[PDB]
Amino acid sequence: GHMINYPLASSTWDDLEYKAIQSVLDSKMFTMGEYVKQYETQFAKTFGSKYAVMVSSGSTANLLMIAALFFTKKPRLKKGDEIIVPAVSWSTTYYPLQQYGLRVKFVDIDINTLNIDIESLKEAVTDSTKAILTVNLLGNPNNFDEINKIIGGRDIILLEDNCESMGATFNNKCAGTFGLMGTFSSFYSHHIATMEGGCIVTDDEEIYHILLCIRAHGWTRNLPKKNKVTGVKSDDQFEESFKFVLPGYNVRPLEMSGAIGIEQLKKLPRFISVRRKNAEYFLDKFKDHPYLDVQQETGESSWFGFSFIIKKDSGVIRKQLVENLNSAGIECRPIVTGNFLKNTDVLKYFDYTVHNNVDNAEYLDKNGLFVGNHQIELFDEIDYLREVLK
Amino acid sequence: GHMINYPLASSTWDDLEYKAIQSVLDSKMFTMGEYVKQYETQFAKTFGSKYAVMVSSGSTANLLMIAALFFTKKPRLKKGDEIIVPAVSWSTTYYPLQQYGLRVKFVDIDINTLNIDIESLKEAVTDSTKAILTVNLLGNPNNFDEINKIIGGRDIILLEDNCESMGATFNNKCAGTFGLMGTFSSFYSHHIATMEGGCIVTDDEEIYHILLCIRAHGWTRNLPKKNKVTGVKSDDQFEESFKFVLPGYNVRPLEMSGAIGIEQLKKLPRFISVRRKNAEYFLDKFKDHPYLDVQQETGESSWFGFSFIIKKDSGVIRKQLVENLNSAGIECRPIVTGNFLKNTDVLKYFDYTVHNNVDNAEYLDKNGLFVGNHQIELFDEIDYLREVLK
Ligand SMILES: Cc1ncc(COP(=O)(O)O)c(CNC(CCC(=O)O)C(=O)O)c1O
Ligand SMILES: Cc1ncc(COP(=O)(O)O)c(CNC(CCC(=O)O)C(=O)O)c1O
Ligand SMILES: [Mg+2]
Repeated sequence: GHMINYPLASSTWDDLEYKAIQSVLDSKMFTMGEYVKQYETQFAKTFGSKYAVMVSSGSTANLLMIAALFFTKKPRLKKGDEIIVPAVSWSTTYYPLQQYGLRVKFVDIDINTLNIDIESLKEAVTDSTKAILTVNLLGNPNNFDEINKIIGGRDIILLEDNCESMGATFNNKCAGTFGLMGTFSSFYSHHIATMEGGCIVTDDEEIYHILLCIRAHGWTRNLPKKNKVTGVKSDDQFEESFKFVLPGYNVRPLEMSGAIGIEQLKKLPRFISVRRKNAEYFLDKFKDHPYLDVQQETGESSWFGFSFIIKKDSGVIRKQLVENLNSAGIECRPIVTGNFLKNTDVLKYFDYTVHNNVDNAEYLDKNGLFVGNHQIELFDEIDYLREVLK
Repeated sequence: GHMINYPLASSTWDDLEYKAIQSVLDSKMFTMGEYVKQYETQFAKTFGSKYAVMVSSGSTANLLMIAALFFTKKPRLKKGDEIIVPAVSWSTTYYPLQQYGLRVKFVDIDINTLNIDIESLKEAVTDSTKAILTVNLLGNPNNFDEINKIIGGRDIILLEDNCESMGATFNNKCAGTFGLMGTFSSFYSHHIATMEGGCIVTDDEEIYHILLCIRAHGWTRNLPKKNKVTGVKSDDQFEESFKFVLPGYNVRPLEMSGAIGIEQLKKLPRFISVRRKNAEYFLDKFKDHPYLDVQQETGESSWFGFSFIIKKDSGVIRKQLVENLNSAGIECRPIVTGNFLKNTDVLKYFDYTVHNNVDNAEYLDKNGLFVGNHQIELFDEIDYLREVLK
């Protein structure tokens, strides 16, 4: 089976977005400008954060997020610092840690939530832990309350990779706003899509400043006269426009993406709505499934897609399932990357350690799968899927 | 709101580019794909390189260019390794060196060509030198023949930042193809423009493959069955498609840029021809300027723009010239960034050293200025310029 009728991805666009590109074309201004800024403003508003910075991708968002910590007047991070992460996530969640010389401490996930295992996190955290980098998997937010209990008020930075859970909420607060900084992705087929695109949110003005700076050449052009980076900008452009203060990058997003994001954000409430209705329907259909477990929701998940974990001693073979789905026209993939720890070749480059074991991650790596969720009603696709997975 | 008699920049697009953008819309495939691939083939073919890798910007081309060196089966670079660079260039030429923990050795420029001072280089090179990162300034190529004499068999890697000199040639050879790798930029107002964009060229297959991997998640999806990173790609999709082997990034370009890029390459030759003809005229007008020195051409420059250095013992103050230019409706700027070494703040982060001195760079910093060159005839503009600069 190779004929796909129930795909993982689909378009979130309509006329409005095409018109938006048009507006850009007419403007003949393609470099990051007005729209990006407007986009950022609404973005922060939408999620309930003070600041938001748009970047080229969710991956680059992650990059700047980590980097930023090295540049505070009083650097918040230092080479060799210990950072805790879950064993399951996207590759670019981990790379920047390596690229910045951090010591990475891996923590197993919770088999029901798919998020970091709270119990293990409990023990994993020590006096050496400088930061915790959480990942809201597949739309499901982490239990921040519990996380917070662990920190117990210490000076441990909390960070969030919210690339898969835009719109998710916990305790009424938007996922991605819990940490010092939160990242998002607007890549094709995410809660929203801007072709390629990412964002970083924060309530910290210094960090905010740093970001603006590191996003583009390490210059002061995007900074305000009075800023937390250089204090006060010289009034001499010949000089001013040509000074570099931080070792940054060029990860500016395109104006087009910004203009598109604007249209997309307006639709967000509806997208979340549909996705959630679909999930409700799904949970109901798969409630007592004989050999598959579904993701256990925390707070209000933005249900990026649907995960399945073959029940222990169910004798079910992932391979057949997959075959079966495909033959039926259902597209499927591993749960993200599966157990990240399997990537031995890339790990060679990391300075890392594993807390305890990553048993659950290993199980998932072998018995997990996932099908798409859309901002479109999938009742019928769901009935069929249930039919197939008998 | 403009009111410019002589702009630094201009658009290089016509209906063709707009047409290309339309074509992509219609295709509904916005993520890097066919167009990008077509572009790369055309690109390599155009400059005489075996391979080309399109990236999100010239800046990221640079980044990947440095990074790739650490991933060869037999790593070409390691932390602490010494790399030589000229004192004048864009900030993104430098950051990656810092980001990879290399030991930076700044070398002064030649006040005439504006490129690295060949004589100092000779002196700067030691057995500790691992690589030389050259920069082709403002369209002017370096004298590779001499540099080559300098390397004299030794195992020193030659690199090129060709972001300002697309189209330049030396000894019948295209700038960017001299070093193991070469970087290019297609940002607004370059020789070609794709909104944002970069490219890396190479004749090395292993490097080529490394680049393919790190550009996009450090995965294998863009790698051939038989490739130099993993050797042979599994046939199992649910597995092979989710494997990470190198710590890269997500610096993919948009399918759109590649589409635009395709059209731009065709126009490239004329663009170059027009700029060179402008240069020819400019030179005749300024060749014997009483107080201004012009750029000394090496090989066949692609004349990115027109540089001027106030002659020593002239009694002419830069500040006053700028004022005049400006009141005259003539846009001017510093030569690139000027003396990079003046950037004390950002230097704090570097492991660097300065060979001898950067007197030339310091001179240029206080005495140089730059005016635009375009792919449109500027006869009248040049005349006016000469009039203002009486
Ligand atoms: C946990 C996590 N972090 C970061 C990212 C990435 O953001 P971005 O894609 O804009 O770099 C993703 C999404 N991962 C992917 C991989 C697919 C792809 O980018 O081709 C996604 O955005 O779909 C992710 O799931
Ligand atoms: C030597 C050199 N390296 C790298 C770059 C950068 O390529 P890119 O800009 O696509 O990241 C430039 C151009 N420098 C500038 C600064 C102006 C700007 O980016 O707004 C250019 O793109 O013209 C450069 O001159
Ligand atoms: Mg004319």
